[PDB]
Amino acid sequence: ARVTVQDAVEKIGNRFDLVLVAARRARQMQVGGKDPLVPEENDKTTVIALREIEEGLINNQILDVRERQEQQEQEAAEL
Amino acid sequence: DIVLNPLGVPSRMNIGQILETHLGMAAKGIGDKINAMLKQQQEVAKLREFIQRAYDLGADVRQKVDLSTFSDEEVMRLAENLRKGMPIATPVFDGAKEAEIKELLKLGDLPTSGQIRLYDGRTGEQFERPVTVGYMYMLKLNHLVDDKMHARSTGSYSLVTQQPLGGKAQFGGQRFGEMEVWALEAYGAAYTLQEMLTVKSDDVNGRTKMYKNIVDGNHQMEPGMPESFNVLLKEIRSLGINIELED
Amino acid sequence: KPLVGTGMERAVAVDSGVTAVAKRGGVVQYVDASRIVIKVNEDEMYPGEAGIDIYNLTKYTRSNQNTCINQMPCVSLGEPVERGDVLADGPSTDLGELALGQNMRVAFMPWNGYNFEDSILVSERVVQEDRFTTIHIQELACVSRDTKLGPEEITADIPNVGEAALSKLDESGIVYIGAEVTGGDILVGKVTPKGETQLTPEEKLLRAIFGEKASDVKDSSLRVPNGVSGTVIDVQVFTRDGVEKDKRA
Amino acid sequence: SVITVGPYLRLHQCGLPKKMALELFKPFIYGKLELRGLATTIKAAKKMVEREEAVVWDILDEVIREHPVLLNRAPTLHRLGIQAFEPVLIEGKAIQLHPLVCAAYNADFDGDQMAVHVPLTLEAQLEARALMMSTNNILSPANGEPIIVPSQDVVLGLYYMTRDCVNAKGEGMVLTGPKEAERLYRSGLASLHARVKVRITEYEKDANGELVAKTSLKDTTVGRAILWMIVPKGLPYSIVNQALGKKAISKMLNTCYRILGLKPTVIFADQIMYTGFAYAARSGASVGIDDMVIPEKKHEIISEAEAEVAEIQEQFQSGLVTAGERYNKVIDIWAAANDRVSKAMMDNLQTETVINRDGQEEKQVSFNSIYMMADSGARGSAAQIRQLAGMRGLMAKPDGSIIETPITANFREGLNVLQYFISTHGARKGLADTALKTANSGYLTRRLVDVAQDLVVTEDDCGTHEGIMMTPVIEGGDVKEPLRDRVLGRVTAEDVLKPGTADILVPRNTLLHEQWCDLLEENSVDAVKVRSVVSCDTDFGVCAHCYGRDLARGHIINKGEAIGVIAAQSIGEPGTQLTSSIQVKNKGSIKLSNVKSVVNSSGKLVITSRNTELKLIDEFGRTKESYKVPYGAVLAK
Amino acid sequence: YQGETTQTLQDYLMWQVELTPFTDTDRAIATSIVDAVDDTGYLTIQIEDIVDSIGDDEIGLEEVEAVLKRIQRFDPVGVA
Amino acid sequence: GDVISDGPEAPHDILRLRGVHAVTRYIVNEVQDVYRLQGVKINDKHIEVIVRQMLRKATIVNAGSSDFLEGEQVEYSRVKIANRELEANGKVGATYSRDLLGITKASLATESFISAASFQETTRVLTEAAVAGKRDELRGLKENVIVGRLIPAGTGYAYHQDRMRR
Amino acid sequence: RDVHPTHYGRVCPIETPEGPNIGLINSLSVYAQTNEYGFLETPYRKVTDG
Amino acid sequence: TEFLKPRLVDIEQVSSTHAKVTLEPLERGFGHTLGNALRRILLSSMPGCAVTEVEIDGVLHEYSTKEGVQEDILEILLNLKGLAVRVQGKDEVILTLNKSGIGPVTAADITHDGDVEIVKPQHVICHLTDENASISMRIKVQRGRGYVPASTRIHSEEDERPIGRLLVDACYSPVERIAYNVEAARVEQRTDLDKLVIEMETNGTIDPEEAIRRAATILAEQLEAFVDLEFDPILLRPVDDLELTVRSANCLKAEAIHYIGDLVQRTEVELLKTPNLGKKSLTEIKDVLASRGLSLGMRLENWPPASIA
Amino acid sequence: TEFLKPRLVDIEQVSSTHAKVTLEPLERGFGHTLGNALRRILLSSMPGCAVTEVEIDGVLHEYSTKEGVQEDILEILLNLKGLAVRVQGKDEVILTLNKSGIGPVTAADITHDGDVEIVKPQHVICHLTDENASISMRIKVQRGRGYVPASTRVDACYSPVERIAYNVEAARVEQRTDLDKLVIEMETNGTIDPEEAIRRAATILAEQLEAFVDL
Ligand SMILES: [Mg+2]
Ligand SMILES: [Zn+2]
Repeated sequence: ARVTVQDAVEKIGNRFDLVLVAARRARQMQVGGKDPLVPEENDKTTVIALREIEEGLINNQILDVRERQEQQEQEAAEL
Repeated sequence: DIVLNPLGVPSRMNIGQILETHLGMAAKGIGDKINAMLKQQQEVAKLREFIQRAYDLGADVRQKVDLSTFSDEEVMRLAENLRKGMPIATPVFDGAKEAEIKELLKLGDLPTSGQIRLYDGRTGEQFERPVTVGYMYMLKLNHLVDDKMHARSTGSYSLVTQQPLGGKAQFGGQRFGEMEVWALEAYGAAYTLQEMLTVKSDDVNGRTKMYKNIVDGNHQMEPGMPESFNVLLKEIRSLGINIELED
Repeated sequence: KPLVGTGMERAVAVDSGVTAVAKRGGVVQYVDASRIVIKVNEDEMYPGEAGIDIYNLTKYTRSNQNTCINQMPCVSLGEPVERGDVLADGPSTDLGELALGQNMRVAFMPWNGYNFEDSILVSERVVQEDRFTTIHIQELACVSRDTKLGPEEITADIPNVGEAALSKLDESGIVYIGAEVTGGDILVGKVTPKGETQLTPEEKLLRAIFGEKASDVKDSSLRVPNGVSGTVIDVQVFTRDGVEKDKRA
Repeated sequence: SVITVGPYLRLHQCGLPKKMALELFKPFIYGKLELRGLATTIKAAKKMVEREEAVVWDILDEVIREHPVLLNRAPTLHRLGIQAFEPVLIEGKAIQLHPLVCAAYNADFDGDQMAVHVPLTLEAQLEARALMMSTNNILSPANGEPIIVPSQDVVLGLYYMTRDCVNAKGEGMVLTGPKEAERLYRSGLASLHARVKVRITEYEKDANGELVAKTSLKDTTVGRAILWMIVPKGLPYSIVNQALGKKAISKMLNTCYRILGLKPTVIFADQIMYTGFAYAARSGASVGIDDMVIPEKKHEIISEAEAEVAEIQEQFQSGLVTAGERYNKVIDIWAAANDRVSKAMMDNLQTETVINRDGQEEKQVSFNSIYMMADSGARGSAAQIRQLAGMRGLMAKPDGSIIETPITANFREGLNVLQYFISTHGARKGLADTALKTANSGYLTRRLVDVAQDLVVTEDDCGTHEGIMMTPVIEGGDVKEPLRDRVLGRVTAEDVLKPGTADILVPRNTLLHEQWCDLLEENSVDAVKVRSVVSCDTDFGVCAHCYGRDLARGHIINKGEAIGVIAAQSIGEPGTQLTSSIQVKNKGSIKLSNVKSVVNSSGKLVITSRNTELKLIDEFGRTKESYKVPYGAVLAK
Repeated sequence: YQGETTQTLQDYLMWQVELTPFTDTDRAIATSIVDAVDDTGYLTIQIEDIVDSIGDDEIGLEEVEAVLKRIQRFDPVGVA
Repeated sequence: GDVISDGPEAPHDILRLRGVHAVTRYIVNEVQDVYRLQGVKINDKHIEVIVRQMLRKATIVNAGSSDFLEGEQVEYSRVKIANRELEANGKVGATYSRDLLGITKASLATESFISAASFQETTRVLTEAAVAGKRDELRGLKENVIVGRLIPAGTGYAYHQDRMRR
Repeated sequence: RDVHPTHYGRVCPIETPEGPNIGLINSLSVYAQTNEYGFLETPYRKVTDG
Repeated sequence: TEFLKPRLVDIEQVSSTHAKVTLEPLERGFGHTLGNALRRILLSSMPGCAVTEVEIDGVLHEYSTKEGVQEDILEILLNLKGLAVRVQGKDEVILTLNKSGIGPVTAADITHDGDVEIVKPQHVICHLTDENASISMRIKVQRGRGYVPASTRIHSEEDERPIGRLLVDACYSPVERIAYNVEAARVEQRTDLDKLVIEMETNGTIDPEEAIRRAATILAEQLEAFVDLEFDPILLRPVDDLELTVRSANCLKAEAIHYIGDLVQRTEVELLKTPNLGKKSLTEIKDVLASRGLSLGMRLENWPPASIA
Repeated sequence: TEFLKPRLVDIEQVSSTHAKVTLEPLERGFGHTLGNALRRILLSSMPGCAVTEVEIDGVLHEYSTKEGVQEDILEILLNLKGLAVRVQGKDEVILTLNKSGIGPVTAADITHDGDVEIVKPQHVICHLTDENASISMRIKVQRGRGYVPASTRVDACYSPVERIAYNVEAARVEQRTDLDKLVIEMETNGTIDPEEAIRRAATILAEQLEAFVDL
């Protein structure tokens, strides 16, 4: 389970933007566009996003470039 | 039978429950002996003398002791009713006292402290220090949980203002008050309060469009506007006042 | 009875009708769990009609709190009694002494924290011996009929339900005395008309193959409230003067 | 549903009824069922959950595992009145609450009820575990002190754990470590509270971000050596040697949190609860009627104090005194008796232990139960012990006029018919007033949240040089509240100075935590200009660099947190508890602050101006004791 | 001060169409059926008459049977 | 300021005749004299925000923008004199006087006419607002709570800071 | 709402409801009796001389 | 050195109800270690038998009163809960009670069966107050272990078709209490070994030797294990089963559709994009598939079979 | 009448000498009795070995000043007890301490006996001070049987068990409601791992029943 989320706020500031980042990422998972960057413990899509917040491999700065790169991938779909 | 907290008494300043227990240990103790003395089915005379002693106790009043009627066939039934316990009357300000309780505890066999040794059933060792034990009178009120506990997911709503119903009692759900909204305002919780007063209850469309989501597995909301605000608009519009929505 | 009382318990239990008093005294004639019959002595008894003391104890009746009020005879048999004494014991009354509940063995110790604040730890022996158990009685009533389209009949047929529902309802349509009743069961079948729906060729087919009551009519039934259960004990019926009932009444 | 105890629960979880949880999460259970193919369509899904088929309870176990819920009490005061826990399926109709957070709700287990809520939308699921969780609020928004502090039954445990009798088994022996200490206690050989010396390892992180080891032979007891295994890592061993009152158990948690972070203070506090209930049980603690001892000298005190009222009454009969001074004399001579008996029973229930070791005798604090209950800060206070042993006090009439015939008896001795009737007034007026302060408290916090509300942290730094000058209150004999409590958790408006200047110890705006504060304790500085929310430069709300830090977390306050609501709540929550010749006690150097004077004949001091503050400066240099001196005094210094 | 409470009749059948995917185009066809459902539970319209109501040439009269059966299969079974 | 007689001191005199940094110390130190003597721990900052809200309305002593005696928000005037120093008039800036209002008197100052229908008498607010042709833009919390949209305080601040431009 | 010294022997000083109404109910006494006019009676024993 | 062993010693009988046992040779401190386990397991696991289903002559429910008895039907039921009985070869037996005339009904009035041990012949069931009244009942006895309340047995259901069957509570507890003590045992030998003396209380339906045997037996079994250390989606049938037209059934097999499992989660537009189908065939598959449950949509996970593998 | 046999699915050991093991399902009331019984059989009697006594070189006593190891003779008398020493079929041995210098005296610096095995070469008996610091002595480790303190005749701690705890938790078997999850947490001194120590310790309990139960 997620007992103390302190490791999250300890990285991303404002503690509320943490909710927006983990929420948007958890949306990227629950409605699948992506896969977890960290192994699943059987925890829900809510917790996996926070696990990604702790490891520092998912935050507001990364998801922007992810989304944009996938946009340019869809413009690259000419085939 | 019942394990209760010691720290409740020195705080609540009710010491009567400390005496009602102690005397109880005495009042039960005599019974526990009487039963045993009847468990050995002795002659009518021995139980007669012991019951004489039981109603004598400390000097004075006002006993008016036994042996008045026949003490064989007439008092034999007074035993069977005493083999459970020994009913005792403690008038309000005329009731028992310290040396009275101890003096009655001496009768069967009990210590003055009203405390014995106990052993944990999960271990078998001994509890350090004594433990106050006895027979206390317990009362079961009617608050019973089965009548209280309630759960509501989706019930029938109200007509005039589409809202959940009349209480914990069926079919409704707990009233989330303005003070609870203040507690949510303190915390940075925003979508929590939003869903609270929009999608959970108030909104007419948002509840159903949300329900078609929860089952699908996509947790989201299309909040819209609370319906009872749309009611307040018409209620103000019933006066000579006009209230619109601009921009 | 309370191990530690004030002595006023007798002055309580007797002062209220919860107990069973005695108009007179003398040896009891017939003691049962229902009625008690006393043979009155001569000095108390009036010259005319002679007579005996007949007592009918209320057995398992409702109360304003949804509790159960019941009388327990305390007299063995063939025993002399004195006027102004208790023949039986109602609820929470033990042989003339008022018993609001039970007592038991208590010990004040911390147990690892299940006794925190006013929380109470109770041995399994207590719930096993069935002492603190209570008996709840609830009153579920049904009356309607009298519609501008004609009266509503109580059961005796209830289309739209299969065999199981009609199994635990008597031939009259009232529920049998006693049952396992829970959830959505049918205590009393209750119907109601709508009327002179134009038959058309279709409804003749409908009325032919099933035909039921003939079931042209809706289902008005009183049913057990969901999430509630019990066992049916007593059933009363009040039939408005001028209208019979088939059997149960 | 009704609330019961959670002693087996972790701080982040709580109990929930099974049949209730099946209904609460029902829309989730539908979809999860049809997602696995257990049910074809919705109609069959609800048809299954109505039958309560055994397959659906596991589905529930899936959707309820990491999905948080929301509890709450009927009254809500502080923001902590609603705390989210993790659901644990429990068979029953009753809800189970964690005992540590129980002090937050102000929830007695005497039959209160709790409300549950389900954070449906995903963002709500995140806000419930993020800012609404238990571990994330361990500190009341009213004060940065721990709100998780153990209450009564548990602190009775740690108190019974840390104690020493003058003599017991295992006396004057040495053990290798804590494992041999508990290994000695669980064998029935070593005594729980006994004088011992054991070797342990107390870590300290006092290096730069690095834990350093240490070892020594510390004087301690078996119980304290067992209690040390609970203390995480770098905390010093000096914290666990003491009687361990309900206070000293707080600063332990606060230090743990402000040193090791959030998690070690969480698992640590929980462990404290478990061990405290454990040995609180094994202690065999109880209370008897004889555990409360009445002073043997009480009757003589009653006869003396009642013998003085005969003198004053006879003087009223002889015309010497009058009704005004006799009514005031009898009450004083009667109250001094209550004071005397209070000190008599407080002596006889405290140090009366007479116990022998080796040679003749020694005296210590008593092992009497109720005394320990009051001493540990568990439940009950010395006032209540006073009423339960000696004369309980004096009572008044409906108007409040104190009767000249106080209550001589107590609760241990049978009260008479008069004393109960006279006490009925005080009891009833107490109930009525304390019942009125509820509506008064809510009426207060409602106005306060009405006026503040929209005040919210808006700009991070407004760049203002204006701020209040913080000084200790230094009331009368000694300071009521020190500088540390009115400073910590805030940010300076300007650089202060050491005894030598040109050196900047605090560089302009800096948060003052346990580092900078104790640093100011190294120096003598008694005053700083702090940034205050009233001095904030920015418009429409406050600034984080102004409002300071204090929150449920020890870190600086974040941006976009509404401060006014939680402040007004913090003020409105503790609304129920609401109802000669000058000298200096300690030596110092008398210093007159801002006074004009003159010398009289032949010489002495006499004060001319109005404002005169006599400040005490001891050999340390702290400005200490302040007595306001009137105009035209005579100073011998 | 309340004389009112909610009730569900055909509204119950509409609970079906929201949760059960018909996509968008077929859901409107199913919504057109529930209006025709009598209190007795049978359609007043002819299967070609609801076809007139939709006013579309993409119904084919086959698709309406496809959706009409699916709403028949939700409890109450047999309905409509 | 000085002792011209004994007894308490009205906060108005401490605010005007002494200053803000005085009256705040008087208020928070007095109420802390109450709560602290009872064993209640309340950090001074909370009382400091409650005191800060009592200082909103301010009466001007000068002119050059608006009328002389207008009681108005210290922020409303502060933005005008801070904007009136540079550019504008060379310096016309009108010195204000920060006034002192009670709790219920200060809470009476609300731009929101919808939030004005809640904690004050609704009849009066609806009458005056309706006849004045007022327009409530939402913004502050209570109105947005009633209207069923995100609260511009907590996490929802991320919505209202980005939406202000849109 | 409060208790009066006249309640002695007539109105029960202890047993009263706790809530919005305190002292507005109270109770009777064990030996209490209804007075002839409107008042309450208390039983007392006549002591003449000693 | 590893020489210590317990063995049983004299069994002291006192009364029929309770008795005492003793164990002479226990090692250092081991009398307490094994003793508390004996009390615990002896109390908890104690195989026995008691009353389960009580039928009465004219009694519909347990809240009425049968004319001719002073005890309420409920009180008679609770009086049956304390009946001691011991069977041998049967796991359950149906007793029979018949009697008339005034006077109490003793536990001896039952009809003697193959295994009937009544250790309380004078036990009180209920009194008869009338010369002509007879309670003709059937008392049922079953064998079990532990405490099994009558309310928790309603999940098994199968109903109870009899309207007069009164389910009572299952005691299954021959032991009302067990108390032990360990005193210093003098058997010489040597300095000290220790002994156990158990006063164990029994209703009388169980011998002390068999009881204190089986308890240690269960302890030994748990020690044995100690020393060394359904999912079915409803319908998967061939897509060919739904019997699709003639030509339209081949189009699905062209894309290799395995049963309905993958056919359910296929979207309406996904089938449209398949080559050589047309909208009409799509209306057909929607019709036939929608005739039975569901329609194109939802979603699931895995499959027991593989692709022709 | 059928009984529940436990299935242990997990052994999770901490480092090496520490082990945390879980057990379930158990009958109601069966967790605390197994955990308690096994706890007492592990704590109070575990076959083993430990230090019965040691000779002294500089002095003859247990109280005096060294001088090469700043700790007193009692302070070093502790580290001796914490020395894990296992022996082969040899029933008794007396080891000697041969070392001197400015560097400390570990458990590796001792003499190497044939049938003796020390599990901790890193163990610290004492730390040696300047110059010669002549230190030599003889240490006898007798057979561990239960626990025999010093007042019974150097404290010898025989049982390898340094800790015994059974923390019971809630367990669920499908429709079963309340079950005991019996979790044992034990760490040893290094002579034997907790697993097998738990094995034999349980086996003693099994042998105490050998005269009563019929299979
Ligand atoms: Mg309470
Ligand atoms: Zn600022």
